[PDB]
Amino acid sequence: MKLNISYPVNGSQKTFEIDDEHRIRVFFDKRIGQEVDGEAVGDEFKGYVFKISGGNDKQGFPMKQGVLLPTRIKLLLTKNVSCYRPRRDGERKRKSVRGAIVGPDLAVLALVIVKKGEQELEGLTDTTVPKRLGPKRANNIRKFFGLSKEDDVRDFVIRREVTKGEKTYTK
Amino acid sequence: MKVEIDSFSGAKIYPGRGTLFVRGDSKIFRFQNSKSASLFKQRKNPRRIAWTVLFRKHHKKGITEEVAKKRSRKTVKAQRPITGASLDLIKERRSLKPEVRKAQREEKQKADKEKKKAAKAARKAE
RNA sequence: UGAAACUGCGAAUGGCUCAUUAAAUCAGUUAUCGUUUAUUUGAUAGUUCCUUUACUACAUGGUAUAACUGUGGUAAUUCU
RNA sequence: GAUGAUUCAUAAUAACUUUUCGAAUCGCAUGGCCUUGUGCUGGCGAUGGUUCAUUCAAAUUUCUGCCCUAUCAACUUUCGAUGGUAGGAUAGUGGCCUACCAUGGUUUCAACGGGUAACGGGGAAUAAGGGUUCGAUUCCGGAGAGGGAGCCUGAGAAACG
RNA sequence: UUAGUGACGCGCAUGAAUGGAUUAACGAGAUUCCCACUGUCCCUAUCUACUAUCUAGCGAAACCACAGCCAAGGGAACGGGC
RNA sequence: UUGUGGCAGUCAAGCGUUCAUAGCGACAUUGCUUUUUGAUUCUUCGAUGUCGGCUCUUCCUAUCAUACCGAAGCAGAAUUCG
RNA sequence: UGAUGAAUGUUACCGCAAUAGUAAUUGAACUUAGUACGAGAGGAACAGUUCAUUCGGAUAAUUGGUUUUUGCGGCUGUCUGAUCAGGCAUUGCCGCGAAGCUACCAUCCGCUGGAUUAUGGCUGAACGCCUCUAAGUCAGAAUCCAUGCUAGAACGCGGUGAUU
RNA sequence: AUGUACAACGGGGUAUUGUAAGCAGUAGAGUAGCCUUGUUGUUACGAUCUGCUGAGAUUAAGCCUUUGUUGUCUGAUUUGU
Repeated sequence: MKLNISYPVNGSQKTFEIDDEHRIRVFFDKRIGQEVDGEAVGDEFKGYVFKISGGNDKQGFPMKQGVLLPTRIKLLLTKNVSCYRPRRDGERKRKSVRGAIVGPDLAVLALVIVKKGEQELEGLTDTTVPKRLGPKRANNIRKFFGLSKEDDVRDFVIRREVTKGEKTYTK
Repeated sequence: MKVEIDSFSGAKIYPGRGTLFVRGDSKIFRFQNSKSASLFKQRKNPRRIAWTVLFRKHHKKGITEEVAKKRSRKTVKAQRPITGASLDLIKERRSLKPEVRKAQREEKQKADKEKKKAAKAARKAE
């Protein structure tokens, strides 16, 4: 199948195409949120332990947490719940979704690294990505730097420099 | 070959063993024995039948396979380079917490400038 | 200045048709001392520190989350 | 104090409440007092909030009135029909619903039932006068979104772009 | 559908107390059809009891010219005998 | 016994666009059969259980089909005679 | 129809095979082929493959039926003082129900070789030619006879063992 | 006719049915009674429910198996080339 994996410490993420039914039978008969060792599926992932966060079956239907039932169903979905974006206030809709349990019916798994092995990955571990923004709240900054109730957040601001042309500015 | 699960009792159904009933909702049921089939046709409920997998489940019998999920207690432990931060300079700014006297001197210079600006505004009004 | 997205409002107005419906609608005429009412308009909270003598930030408290970055699923949907 | 009239308005005591509301909001102006501190005060607005009233309404509702049919004369009441008591529900009255009880209610002044090629009115046509026929349709009020039932959101829908 | 039912009617040979026609109800009457039901059937299988069976005891009858393998022949034209 | 019934032949006037005989076959005629009905009265009237159906076996062939073949007015297909 | 059995020196085992009987059956579909043939319309066949019909012989792994397994449980009435456990209800009733029996209601299987008929032919006379025929001869049918299948002559037999 | 002998029992396996009795329970429609008046108050009744309990019973009479226990294993008749 395919594995969309994420190393959240770096903040990076990468896809991996996979074969070997008898390596992915480890993932078979599992739920979302459980943990799984990595060398069981690939020696490249030796010492790695992964958590599952989601998946998308063939025909496009996602999964949902602790629903049950490795097959598909239809469910009524509303606000403050995944898999449904309401286009009208109070709206609800009966959508098809796939269960939480893992099986061969998936084209994709969504994996996240909770602990690193010993060999490092070129796409996740070596590289790192930035936090594309910084705080905007005063106390958020004050605890970001752990300063005080007095330490001039206006001095501890972060500014981004853009180069529209020859002229640049720190925003 | 596949192996199957009695729709009533929950039992592995090996080939050439049991039956298969197709109901006019196009729904398929599988039986390992005329016992469970007769009960299905008598339209009983396995949750009330005491020897079926579903009953043992609903009554939590020998079901210690699953135990519990634990709770996570671990900080982020990654000062991410926010990309307007210059993570080295970000650690420098995080370590430069003391020396608020510079902020105080800047505030005093700003106070002097604000007084001068108020005076200039009053003079221009005059 | 200003796309996108969050938020607030609106989307129940209007427009179309006359199928139902014969004390039902409806007309004119009463009543709410029997009731709800966004919006408007005009008025309108000194009293909330909880053993309320250190229990507290009151120059002012905290957490997410979109948009966005990037990885993808799907044949396809104002899907995710 | 008011009303034609109240257990009205309003106020007061005792407690209750999973505890509501009583501004951690925004723009423009930036001014006065000084024991000159980022000291204390300070304007014109936008937004938001409890309650009352008002306005926009809404829901129920009194009285009088509707075409043709007796080759429809008895209808309603089992399982709500008329009423009473109490309670639930309602935003609120009320058989609106439930429990208990009584046996009532409508009718030749046409009930009930059936039919309508019937949405009702304001009004249109034609007329000496009286009248007859029509009115889906430019305004008002209703109902409906292919047929039925249901429901979230909201002040407001049994919503249908 | 040679059945049944309704109709037609120059009716071998209908017909009026030799009673005619009709008829609610009734009927161990006769008849047809439909619904349900079924081992009547497709198409048969299995179980039970008492029998049959074997044994102990008891113990008959009908019938009997003599008796008891067939084919054909001829023969009173279909014999166990020739 | 075989009129009657059934079955098969001989001949060949004609039908068959022509052409007696592919397939048919008039007038006439030779036969077979006992699954028709008759005729007869031999056997049985001191009793041979009477129609049909159900069931079951076997036989005959004058073969409906199936196997092989021949002929055609048999191009194929289908059909017909043997 | 099936089943015993005297006497053959005894007893036992393995066998032979005279005679008798005999069984397999029919069709469709794909392909051959929209080919051959035919103007066209239409429309084959042999071989091959997968299946099936009628019949037969078995079998009971599976499914189904049967239930005195009176096996487990349940139910009504009555009786044992109640309980527990049971009796009776001409198998009390109900559901499940193994084992056994069993079903084209289930599953499996159902042989090939020769000699021929009709008919078509070879050579070839009779008849100097011609002819399947007269002599000889070839191939040939769901035919017959064997192979195979079932009994095993109880007056049909063999080999072999131990024989007081 | 003294042994991988045979049987009767027992045990185990396999099957069938469907969770035994008994005990306990702050389970239980509700209803009476109590007084220490209750601040679950407790006692009694009460279909049934839950746990011990896929438990218990039956299981070869034509099922499998046995390192167990207890037994049994010389009666009669006839036969000759």
